[PDB]
Amino acid sequence: SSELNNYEKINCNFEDGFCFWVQDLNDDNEWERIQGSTFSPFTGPNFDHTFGNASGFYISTPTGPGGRQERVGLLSLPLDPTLEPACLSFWYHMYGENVHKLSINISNDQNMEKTVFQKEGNYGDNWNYGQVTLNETVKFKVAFNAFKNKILSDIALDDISLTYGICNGSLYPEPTLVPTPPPELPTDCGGPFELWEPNTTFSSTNFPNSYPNLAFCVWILNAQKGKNIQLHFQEFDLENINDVVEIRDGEEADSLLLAVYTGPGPVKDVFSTTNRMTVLLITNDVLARGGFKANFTTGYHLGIPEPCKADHFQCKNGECVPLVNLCDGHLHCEDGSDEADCVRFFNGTTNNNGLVRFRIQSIWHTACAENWTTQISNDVCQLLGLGSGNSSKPIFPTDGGPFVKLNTAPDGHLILTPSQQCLQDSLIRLQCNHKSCGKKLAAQDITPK
Amino acid sequence: IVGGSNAKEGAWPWVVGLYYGGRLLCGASLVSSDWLVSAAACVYGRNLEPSKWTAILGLHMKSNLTSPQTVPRLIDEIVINPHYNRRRKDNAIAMMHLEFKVNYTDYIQPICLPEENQVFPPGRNCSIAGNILQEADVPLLSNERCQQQMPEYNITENMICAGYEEGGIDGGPLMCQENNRWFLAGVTSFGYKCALPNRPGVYARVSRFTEWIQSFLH
Amino acid sequence: APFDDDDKIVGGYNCEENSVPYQVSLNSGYHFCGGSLINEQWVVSAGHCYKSRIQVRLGEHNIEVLEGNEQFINAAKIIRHPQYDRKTLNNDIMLIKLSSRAVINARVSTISLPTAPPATGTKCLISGWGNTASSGADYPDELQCLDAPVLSQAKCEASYPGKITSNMFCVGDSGGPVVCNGQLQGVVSWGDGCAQKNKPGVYTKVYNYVKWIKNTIAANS
Repeated sequence: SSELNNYEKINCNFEDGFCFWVQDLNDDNEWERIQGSTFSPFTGPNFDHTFGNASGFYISTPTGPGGRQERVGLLSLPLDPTLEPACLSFWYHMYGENVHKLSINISNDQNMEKTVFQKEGNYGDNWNYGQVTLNETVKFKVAFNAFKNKILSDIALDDISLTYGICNGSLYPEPTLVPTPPPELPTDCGGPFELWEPNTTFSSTNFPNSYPNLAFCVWILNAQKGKNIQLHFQEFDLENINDVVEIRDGEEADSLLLAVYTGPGPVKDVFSTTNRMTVLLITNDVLARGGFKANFTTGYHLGIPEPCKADHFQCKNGECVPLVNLCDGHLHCEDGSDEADCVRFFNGTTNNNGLVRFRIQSIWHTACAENWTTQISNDVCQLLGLGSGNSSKPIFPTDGGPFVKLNTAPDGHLILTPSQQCLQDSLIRLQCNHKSCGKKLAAQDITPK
Repeated sequence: IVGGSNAKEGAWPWVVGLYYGGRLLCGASLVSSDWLVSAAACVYGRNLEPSKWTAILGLHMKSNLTSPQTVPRLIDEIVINPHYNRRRKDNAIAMMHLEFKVNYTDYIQPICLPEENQVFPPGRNCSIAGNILQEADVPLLSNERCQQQMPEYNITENMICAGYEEGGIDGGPLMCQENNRWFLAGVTSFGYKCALPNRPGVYARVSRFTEWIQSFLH
Repeated sequence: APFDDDDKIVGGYNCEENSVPYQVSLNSGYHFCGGSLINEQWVVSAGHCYKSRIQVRLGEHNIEVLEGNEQFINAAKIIRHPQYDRKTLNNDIMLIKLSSRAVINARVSTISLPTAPPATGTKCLISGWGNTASSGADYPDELQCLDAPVLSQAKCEASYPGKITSNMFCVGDSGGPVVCNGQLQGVVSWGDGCAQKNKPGVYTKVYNYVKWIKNTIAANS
């Protein structure tokens, strides 16, 4: 105890093992020793200060990626009463992105602590020489506390050289500790803006390399009045839903959406309608991809095929059917626009009510009810998207339009003939109820509990 | 629902689940035999590959998928609302088309769309739905109190709120019975913090998009 | 305004992917790495995730909420790769033998071994409980999945000069399974930062270790 020297008690190389020390016995973390390198790479240095070649033993954080924080404190014990201060020579290896602070406190037998030393940040890549004196005379329960923070917070230390007296002039200070946790503070949120005359070739923000994350750019493709916008792509390689491109066609406060493409592979082109195509970039912070190109080419009616005039009905997909599929019972146009609903109501209070307004091919008109039965009643109910025929009765002939004679036949389709030969025509006031909506159809019981 | 009771098998035939690559991703309301209606905030960015999506119709229990009441269907077309936004988050609805037609069986029935000029008054108790499909009663609230409780975001008329004032029990449709018939008063869109007080929950008002939904049912 | 869509109901987990039967969570008091279930008695993981005691949690979806379909099987023996270069993280792949055979069901099954090397642009499924933010520490308790096409070898070597080996190729996340077209082609090994510029993820090719895995299983079954 008394005969044991204080230097050998404090100063320790811990090459083969720890010297006579008190490291951790009560806290929830225990320091570990790293032989040059270990698992979880980028753990400070790859060697110690003495050996320095792939085989040096140095103390560091107990583990690598920690789930939560752990308080690690190197304890000590009082020493003999020394008049002169105590020179403490050491070299730390503080480095990392989530590094925390470490303090050196002094305790006594009167429940009094002091905290004056504290450092945090990345101090170079090698061992940074440091020195600090001690103004403790007799009673001093000093300690070296730290914290096991999240990933990228490993701190190393080696070759404690606490001596007595005052050492020589310390001329090896820390050159510059750069704050890594705020590496660059990305808050640009800018770049290219609303474009102009066709300078089609342009980078998005950093196109000739993988793009960085957290970037929120915007490209408002505009043109002259009456000109649409085209968005042909020569190369498209993005990430999943986390990285999408919400192509907008607002032109005002009420923004509209046209298409949202993502992922790798050449996606289809976009054909806007107005003269302002707003292109916003939405990227996540995980696994940023390469990017894509965009060469807009303005014009007139791009994408949408030119409709054929001179009695050529153009269905919503671009196909032309002059008179072969003008609501006659065929499915030429695959979008269903050729066989669209050429029937509706008239003077109807609710949705499933009104007149018997019918269009044979071009002009809308009424009908007649001389041979009206329940069969054609439910037929026109189903054709109008309704349920079964609840009731039907005429009121009075309103107009003298080209009404059609409805007929029935076992072939399924109804026979129609727009003959204008009918006195006191009875206009059908169709009263059809709704179909099987969201009502309880199963055999449910009554268990109010 | 956390504070919800188990619903009877067959009481909600218009409640199905959407599977994205074999995984239940979002809810949908079966409107027609070939077109469904779901929220756009959950199916966004996935409309490029409709073949990966698949809808299990008549699904009540995930472990009881071997029952013949569950009719699988494949998606081939996804239509997102044009007025959808990710920053403003307005009009988050999207329809999905089915590959083949399905028959209205005992456990597969279409839902009713809210007709125009029909506003649901506040304070109307009606439960919702969407392993075990539980349900819980959810009353209707006003837009003024809903905006005053959450002043961080502007809730316009295009959406309607419905939920408990004190919280605790909060893609699913907002089914509210009207004249012995259930309607589609909204879809379960989002929630700031579940099981927290003063969290009614804003739902997309379907009554403002009746003509938009009916235009694709044919 | 659906700005935070997390008020879902029965089913529909809170913003996380599911239906990944080969995804297992290695637990030693806290989630640290993932795994890959290839059979009923072996789990594939990263070599740097080696620990003394690891509880292989099978069928885990929420690491903090018990759903009733989890399988907790302790690790019987862990055999790392003999040529595992700890300095360069080469051969970053190890095998974890389960103490008991897992119950194969609809939620826990096996993954097929790779029979062909992954070509450039092949779509792959990656799962894990890793960080979702490039800055800070935001590790939620939810399982997220991410798809990514396989990048070319030239760009992969250019992004990491002198760091990409023949067994590596670019495409909590440590040890995550990278299954491409129903075949486990890659294993998450390391990466410079969290989604840094021109820094894609580094993955170990299991196609070069198929024979080693087969020989290790046959000699330890």
